[PDB]
Amino acid sequence: MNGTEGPNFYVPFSNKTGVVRSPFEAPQYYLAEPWQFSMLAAYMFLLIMLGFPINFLTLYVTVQHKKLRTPLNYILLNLAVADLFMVFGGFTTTLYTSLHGYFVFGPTGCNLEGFFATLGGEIALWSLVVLAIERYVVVCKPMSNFRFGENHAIMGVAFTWVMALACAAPPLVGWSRYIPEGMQCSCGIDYYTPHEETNNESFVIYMFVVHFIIPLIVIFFCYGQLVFTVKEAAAQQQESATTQKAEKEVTRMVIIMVIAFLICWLPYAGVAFYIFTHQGSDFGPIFMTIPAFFAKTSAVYNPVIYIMMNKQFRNCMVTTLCCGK
Amino acid sequence: MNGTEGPNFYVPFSNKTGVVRSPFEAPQYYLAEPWQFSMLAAYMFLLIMLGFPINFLTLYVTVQHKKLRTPLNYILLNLAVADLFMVFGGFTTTLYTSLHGYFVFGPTGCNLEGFFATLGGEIALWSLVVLAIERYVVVCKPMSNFRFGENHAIMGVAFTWVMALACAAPPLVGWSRYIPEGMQCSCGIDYYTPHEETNNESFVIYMFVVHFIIPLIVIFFCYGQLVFTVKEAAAQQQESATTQKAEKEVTRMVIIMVIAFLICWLPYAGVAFYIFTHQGSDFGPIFMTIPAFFAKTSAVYNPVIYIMMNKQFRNCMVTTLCCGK
Repeated sequence: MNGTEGPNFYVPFSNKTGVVRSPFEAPQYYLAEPWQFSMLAAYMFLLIMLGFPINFLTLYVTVQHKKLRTPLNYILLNLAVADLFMVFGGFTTTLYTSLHGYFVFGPTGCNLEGFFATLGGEIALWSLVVLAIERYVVVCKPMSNFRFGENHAIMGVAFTWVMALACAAPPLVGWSRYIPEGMQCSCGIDYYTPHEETNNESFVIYMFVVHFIIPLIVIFFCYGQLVFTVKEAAAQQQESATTQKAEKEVTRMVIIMVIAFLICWLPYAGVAFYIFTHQGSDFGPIFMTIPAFFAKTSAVYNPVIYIMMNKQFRNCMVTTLCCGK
Repeated sequence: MNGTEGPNFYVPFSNKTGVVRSPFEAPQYYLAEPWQFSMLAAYMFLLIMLGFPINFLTLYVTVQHKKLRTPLNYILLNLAVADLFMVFGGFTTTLYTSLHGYFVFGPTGCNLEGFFATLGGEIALWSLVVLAIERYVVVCKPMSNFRFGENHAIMGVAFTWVMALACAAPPLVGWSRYIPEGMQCSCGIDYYTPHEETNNESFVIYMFVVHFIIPLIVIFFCYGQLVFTVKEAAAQQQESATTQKAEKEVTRMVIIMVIAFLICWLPYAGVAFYIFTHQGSDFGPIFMTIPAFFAKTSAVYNPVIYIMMNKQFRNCMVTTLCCGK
């Protein structure tokens, strides 16, 4: 056959060889050599360290600074909160799996793995819509006295949260499940089999048609309505105003932001298409594993772009660095 | 017997078991389980990342800043140079060894490993003497118009360099050798055997009695002559002068610096004593391996203490961070 099947695992290699044994108990050096295995482990601790201290620093900075209550501060504060939950309940069990080659917890650890991965991805993707609509408002001006505060901004964060605890949880109860992908070292969603028992096919369609292309195209047509008035050909300040210069700053920032997110997240499910619709001829392990694990660096590069161009936020950073001036 | 012997390796485990085979070709999961092995690999990439970018940043900072030509800038610039050479020609082959369990290069890679380890340690240890004598001069005042510049400071860096290329090189030619220690994953100097063929015993004595205790006690008696006039019980500025306040700043900094170096480097050869003089009863693997690899974090925490208290150097850092102001 064109792979290998199990009740909680799918090795992407033919069991006609007669070597596939218990993967959640045994290591899996016979699917792939241990050199790229240890490479992936090191590449995970990479993001663990590069996340933790900058995250805690940005948390304490925005905790101390009662000067910036523009809602983007709130957005990248609660994104940082979700990323704290991610780095605690996320990469540590993946690194233990890459340490031993399997969840010693068994499917319990695999269920713990995806409990924050797709959740964090969902927050990081849908949160950029809430600011996109804001930028469109400040550019097109349907109102005159409108601005976002304690009764226009936190509602969008609650939107992202209530979809986060409605898009990440449903596989936990049996409408979907978790199955190891990649080198069978990362638990996600199946594309290898229909598996009508847990109702995955309708679940996979319900996930893709709701969460992937629709907010994507709302973002693209917000960008399809953000090339006329304010110009990407930047020369210097004072196009219209100084707060509008800050608008232009955040505009170019979010353009490069969503472009980086595109470059990251395109092949992640671009290969899942080929695995889902077209199964039966054959497929490759490097064909799928590499582009999916390209995208595990997503939230870690969200604070640094906020350091890149935001001027006075960087002033807050460099002031409260030594906690002096 | 009380261990296991070879022509280029010494497994710290009895070969009466009848399992010791080629270590430089085979992995060594049968000496110790692979969990702490992968732990050590991750703990190496830890220091690799935590070294590289801060090192390049400090290099370019001191390259741009023609404002601070006080010699401590030169000292921690050329220490950073030696650390660039270290992180290039050092931890990468150790991480490859921890990736595969052995030098694929064979003894060539093991010889490449120690070519910068003891060299970097020698520079980091002896360089702190050159500033210690300086602080003692500024505290005791034998002269009146004396200060360190382009003809008093670089001579000390040349001292450290000419001992660096006289203390690290001699094992390369046959007066000593390199042999894997720890989990047999780190090449250093033997304490398990006399091995009179390559003349190690006289070499080990010549190393310890010259490089370890003598500069150590010169440092301690410089500290034995640095508790009377300027006081560690600090209250605020203006004890004598503002440049003398900078002297007090660097004084407390170097006190904590050498104390941290003491805490790091004490057991590293404190266990080598027990292995060298007392061999024949038995010894433990955790007895030696843990305290030696505690000390592999030495140079990486040298820039951050320079960030800790140095005020205007930190001003140079935060100014040239964005390359503006």
